Amino acid sequence: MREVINFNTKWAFTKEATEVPKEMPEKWYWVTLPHSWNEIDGQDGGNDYYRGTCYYAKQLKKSELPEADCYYLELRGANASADVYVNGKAVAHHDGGYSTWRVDITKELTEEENLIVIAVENGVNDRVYPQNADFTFYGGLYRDVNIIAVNKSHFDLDYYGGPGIKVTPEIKGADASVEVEVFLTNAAADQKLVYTVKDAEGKEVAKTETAAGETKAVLSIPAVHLWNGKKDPYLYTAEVALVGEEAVDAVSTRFGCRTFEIDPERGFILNGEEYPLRGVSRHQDRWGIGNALLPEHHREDIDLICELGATTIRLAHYQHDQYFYDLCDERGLVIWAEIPYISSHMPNGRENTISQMKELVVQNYNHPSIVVWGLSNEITMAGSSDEDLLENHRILNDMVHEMDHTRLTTIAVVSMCDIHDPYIQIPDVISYNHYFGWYGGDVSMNGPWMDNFHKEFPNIPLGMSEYGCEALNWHTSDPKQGDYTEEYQAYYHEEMIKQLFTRKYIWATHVWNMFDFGADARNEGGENGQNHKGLVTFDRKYKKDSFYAYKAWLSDEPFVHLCGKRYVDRVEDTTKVTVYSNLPEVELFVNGKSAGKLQAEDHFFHFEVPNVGESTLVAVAGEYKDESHIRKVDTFNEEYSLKGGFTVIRMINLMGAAG
Amino acid sequence: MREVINFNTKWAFTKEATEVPKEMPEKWYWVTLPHSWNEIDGQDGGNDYYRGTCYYAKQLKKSELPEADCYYLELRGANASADVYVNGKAVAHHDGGYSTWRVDITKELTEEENLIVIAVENGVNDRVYPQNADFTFYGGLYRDVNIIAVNKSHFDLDYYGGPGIKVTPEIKGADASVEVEVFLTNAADQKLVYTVKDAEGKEVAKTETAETKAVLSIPAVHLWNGKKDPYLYTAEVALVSGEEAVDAVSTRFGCRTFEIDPERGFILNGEEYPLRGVSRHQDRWGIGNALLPEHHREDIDLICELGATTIRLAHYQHDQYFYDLCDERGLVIWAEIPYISSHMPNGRENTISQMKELVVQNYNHPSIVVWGLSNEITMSSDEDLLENHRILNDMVHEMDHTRLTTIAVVSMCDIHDPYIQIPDVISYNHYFGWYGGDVSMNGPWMDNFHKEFPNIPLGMSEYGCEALNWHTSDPKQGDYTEEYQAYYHEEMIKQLFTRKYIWATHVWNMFDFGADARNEGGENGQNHKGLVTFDRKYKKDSFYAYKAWLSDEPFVHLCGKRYVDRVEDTTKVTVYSNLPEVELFVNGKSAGKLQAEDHFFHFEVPNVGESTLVAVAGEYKDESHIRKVDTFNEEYSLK
Ligand SMILES: O=C(O)[C@H]1O[C@@H](N2CCN(C3=Nc4ccccc4Sc4ccccc43)CC2)[C@H](O)[C@@H](O)[C@@H]1O
Ligand SMILES: Cc1cc2nc3c(=O)[nH]c(=O)nc-3n(C[C@H](O)[C@H](O)[C@H](O)COP(=O)(O)O)c2cc1C
Ligand SMILES: Cc1cc2nc3c(=O)[nH]c(=O)nc-3n(C[C@H](O)[C@H](O)[C@H](O)COP(=O)(O)O)c2cc1C
Ligand SMILES: O=C(O)[C@H]1O[C@@H](O)[C@H](O)[C@@H](O)[C@@H]1O
Repeated sequence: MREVINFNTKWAFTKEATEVPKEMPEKWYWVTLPHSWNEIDGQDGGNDYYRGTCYYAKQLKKSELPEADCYYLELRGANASADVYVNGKAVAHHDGGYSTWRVDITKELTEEENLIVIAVENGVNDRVYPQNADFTFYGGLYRDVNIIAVNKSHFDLDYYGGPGIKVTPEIKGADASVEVEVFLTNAAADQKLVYTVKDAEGKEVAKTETAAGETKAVLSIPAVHLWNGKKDPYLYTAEVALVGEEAVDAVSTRFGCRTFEIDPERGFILNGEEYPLRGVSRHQDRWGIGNALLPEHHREDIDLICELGATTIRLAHYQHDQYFYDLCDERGLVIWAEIPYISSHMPNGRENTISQMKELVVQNYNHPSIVVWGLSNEITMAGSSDEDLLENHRILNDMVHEMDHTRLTTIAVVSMCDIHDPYIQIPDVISYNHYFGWYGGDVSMNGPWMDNFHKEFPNIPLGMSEYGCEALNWHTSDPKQGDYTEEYQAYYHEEMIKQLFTRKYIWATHVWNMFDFGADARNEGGENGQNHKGLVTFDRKYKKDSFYAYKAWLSDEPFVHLCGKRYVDRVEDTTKVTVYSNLPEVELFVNGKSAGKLQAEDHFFHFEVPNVGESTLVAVAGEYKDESHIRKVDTFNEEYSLKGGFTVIRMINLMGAAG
Repeated sequence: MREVINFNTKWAFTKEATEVPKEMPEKWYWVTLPHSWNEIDGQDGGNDYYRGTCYYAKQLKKSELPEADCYYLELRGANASADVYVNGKAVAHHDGGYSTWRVDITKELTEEENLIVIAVENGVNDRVYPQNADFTFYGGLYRDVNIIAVNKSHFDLDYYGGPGIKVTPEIKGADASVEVEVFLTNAADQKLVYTVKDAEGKEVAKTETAETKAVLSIPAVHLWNGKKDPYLYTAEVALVSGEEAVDAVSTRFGCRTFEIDPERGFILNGEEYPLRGVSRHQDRWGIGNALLPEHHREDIDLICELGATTIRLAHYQHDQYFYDLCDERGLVIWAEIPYISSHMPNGRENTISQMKELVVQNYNHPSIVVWGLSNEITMSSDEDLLENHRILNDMVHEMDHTRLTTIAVVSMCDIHDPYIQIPDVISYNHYFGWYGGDVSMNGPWMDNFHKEFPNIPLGMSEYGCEALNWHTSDPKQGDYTEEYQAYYHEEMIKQLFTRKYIWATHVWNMFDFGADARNEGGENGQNHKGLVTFDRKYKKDSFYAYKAWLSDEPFVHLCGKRYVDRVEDTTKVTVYSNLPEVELFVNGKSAGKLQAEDHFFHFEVPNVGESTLVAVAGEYKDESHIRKVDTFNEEYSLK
């Protein structure tokens, strides 16, 4: 007899208030959640996006409410910190705007029209992470806000926004012994607890029944369909109801049965067999709506990834939407979750890291797609690992292991960090963020580098948590580093794939980023307030040529992509044309005539054709084909040009990305 | 070298200010135009949507500006009254938020950091229409705001938001003598090079004066013949100084003739062309009236699919883009002003301004043929109301001789009212079949009027029925069910579409719209009389009743797909289709064939268990599901 009520519409908002209003405002701005006040100023550049305290005000009419014993206000996203006032009385406080938190307000609903006021703030302080990072801290209620109506004896809702249900299976041969642990609040020894494990087809495959004191119960599943990533993302269902002789409450959750390990030589191991983890990472925002994403947005993001064919996603730099974690469990994607413990180590940040990390594990413990909790991201950029930074990581690592005996801890190390740093020895596995080819250096430096680490620390699994190159609608026939051309980004990734995908000991690679994201301090390229290191544009409307270099290596969709379709005007008399394909052979036709056939085991077909007038190029591979257009010109079209040993200007735009 | 610059991004907004800010606000709410502050409170009901004065703030960087001689700030839609400040100084005011207006601000860009403040107001007063109507008065800058850079010597930018170019084609049998009038400002020893092109851009005429008139002839006229052929010539004129040009206005136009016969109905280019269509408001669910081009495209696409020949763009001037879309798709359009419901004696001044704006700005659209003056203004007549309407009629007739004037009468209005005799044609708003009476009443009523006033072309400007997610087997006026809305519209077509003397019909409404004062049907703040839902996501069954009569697109639709649980042992199945014969299959077995001239195929079927129905009209099919139950599923009823 549990009920969740949406509470997203009719929310008065303002950034001008300097106090909680005693009466419901009348001349405030009307917003419906998800919402953020940085959806515009947090994507245009300048590092100017307003950061302060803003207020949401809405009225919870006691009448338009189902009759229950306890009423909880559920918030799933309040970046960064929030206070919840009811009838002008402070009722709750939370820090870190990426985790679910709730509050009991039954005793505070005295009047008929109770005024709920929520003050949100995304300002600066030494207490709450993130404070120094390369992504806009969109402020506001950018996720759902609910009201939960349950009985006085309900599954705990007051523990770090947890689900009140813990499911940890154990695979013994071809069977599984699933331990389901539920948590209660104000229970009675009388009422029973009925555990139920249902099939993916809603078929009851087992069941138990204990007492209010027996919050643990080991069910058994014979002939378990194991969760096997994309091969077979099977999912079971666990339901536990608190029964007098009728259900007074009931939590539920899906889970998956699988075993994994991260061999330092064989890479990722999924359910016994080798399962190379090669994928991307994504930020939780979209152009125009900040992070006020809708379920469709989560669905479109993960759909482009499944098309590209990634086997893993790095959901940095914080906790992501529950619906997206559920989508990964559905599609069988192996997932990396972490916390905003990024960049500089704030000694006063301890209290927050434990809380957020606690929230990340309690809330996402049942997702079979998660396998690693990240403790930090480039946390040594400020200085080096003094005692505090080291003790801070030890606490989180020990804490994570204490609550989860099924997953491994990891960290993402900044490029400059020496491999002998003390804190690289705390987590179970580690990964590096290397931009050889886009920051100082050459793309060829990545392969040897990863090798050098593997030599000094062969039993510490090494991975690539980050690597990428910027690319906009600039083009050139002479690709270089710093021209921001789509062409160069294709090369950079071409060689990156050849080096990383052929090294089995790199447990996971994660392109940075799948999509361009918002970072209001970035003044790079022609478009400011944006990081253009993605394979797909911020509006998710254009797939860059690099998108298809990865599809050729990870996708079963037979295809043929002619690169550089936006580079029509070309001055050279013999121009280079690149075709991507997961097919053995490709033939390119310039103006109907055949320019020759090409084989490329690396899937990177590099042709050369004559640049004569307006030509219509066509690339065939079996029954699959693609077409592009070129045109000979006298001089280079300036519409294509955007005009560590970086140039002065480039380095300034990069230095500005701090503040 | 005229340059138009978009200026809709980064706009500081607030509803709390009571004075023009001296500096750029730092804590206001960011918005990008199109925008309106009544996007939520104006579609939720309770008539509570905030109406007052709100402020927009945005800086104009002098450096970041293609610089010539003059800079005009152009507003394409500020509902309703607005004031424009530049650096704290007042520069222009406007009343009526549905027409374009501009203001030269060149002399006011003294600093490099020019602060623009536009105060928009949608309050209550006795001077500006609309004030009483069944649609929300969305406030704010819900249309584009541009910066026009022109030479000192430019085409008129200061005459009621007009284009400075007037195209009046005259058809001399099989040739055309298209008059082209241009209007200048701070001009001069300067020439005018007129040019007329066709659809492919091939010059069909040219001349050169020094002399703002010019009659150009295009032989072998390709007439704008509605949907059959909406041909469109484009006219260009450039102000020449020696060998270069300093400004150039253009406009697409169409050559055509038409007549509204009190007997033969509407006549286009010589032969009858029955105008049977709908009307559309300029709002969508969730965004108020801050419409994007895509939203205009999607609106016209949905009506084209329906196959209507005319739309009543009520109750005000619409966006220039939607008018342009009508010109391309060959639709005949009825435009009008927000002179609706109640006659404000002090509102006459606004009706003249708004009416002047509607004609000057939309004179070149070949899609428009009638200019509306009022809508249900008699909710009896008085000399003031009569003198106001006479004033507009004469003004409209003196400004544009090529079109006819009209009005929309409330159904209660006595036919012998003196006001019905002022305009050229008239139309009545009749809701026989929703607001009382029987739907069968419309036929006789239209007959009666045409008997007394046979010389006055009579049409139906409005008619409709409300329908939501409610369903029944016993459709009755007042259930708000999709079934009765289909029954109503079925009988209305049989009555209206068969009477040629009705010069035009306008289904009310094509889409659901925002009417914050409404509180009925189960979804408040809306009128659900549309054929398509407010979000334009669901075409109601009644949508397909019209598609059967107006669209040549072969199709077959099964009515009642969302009324699955039924109690009867024998159920009625309705199928619309513009095809001659339709066979209905219940769980594979054929229940018979049916032919229907009126495109309304009414079958009878046994309701036994979970039955799957299939409608076949040759190669086109439609699918539906039903199942027999014991009691009426009360989730269908507006209990
Ligand atoms: O750079 C990215 O685009 C992404 O990759 C990672 N960065 C994080 C920050 N740092 C940056 N590098 C360099 C490189 C060379 C010289 C100086 C710097 S200083 C700097 C200043 C502002 C912004 C970024 C940097 C390392 C790589 C982050 O993990 C991820 O958050 C970010 O989005
Ligand atoms: C995945 C997981 C979920 C848990 N959920 C709850 C819960 O919802 N309610 C609860 O009272 N305890 C829950 N616990 C138990 C706590 O981890 C622990 O027993 C204790 O409540 C925490 O103490 P502390 O956080 O104050 O140090 C959960 C434990 C785990 C591992
Ligand atoms: C459709 C149309 C557009 C017109 N546009 C202009 C114009 O842009 N500039 C102008 O000076 N006159 C224009 N005129 C002419 C005026 O209507 C008319 O000749 C006279 O200037 C009216 O002056 P008034 O504003 O004092 O009534 C236009 C006329 C019509 C019919
Ligand atoms: O009454 C109705 O439903 C409609 O009919 C007309 O009288 C009104 O002009 C229109 O605004 C209403 O929406």
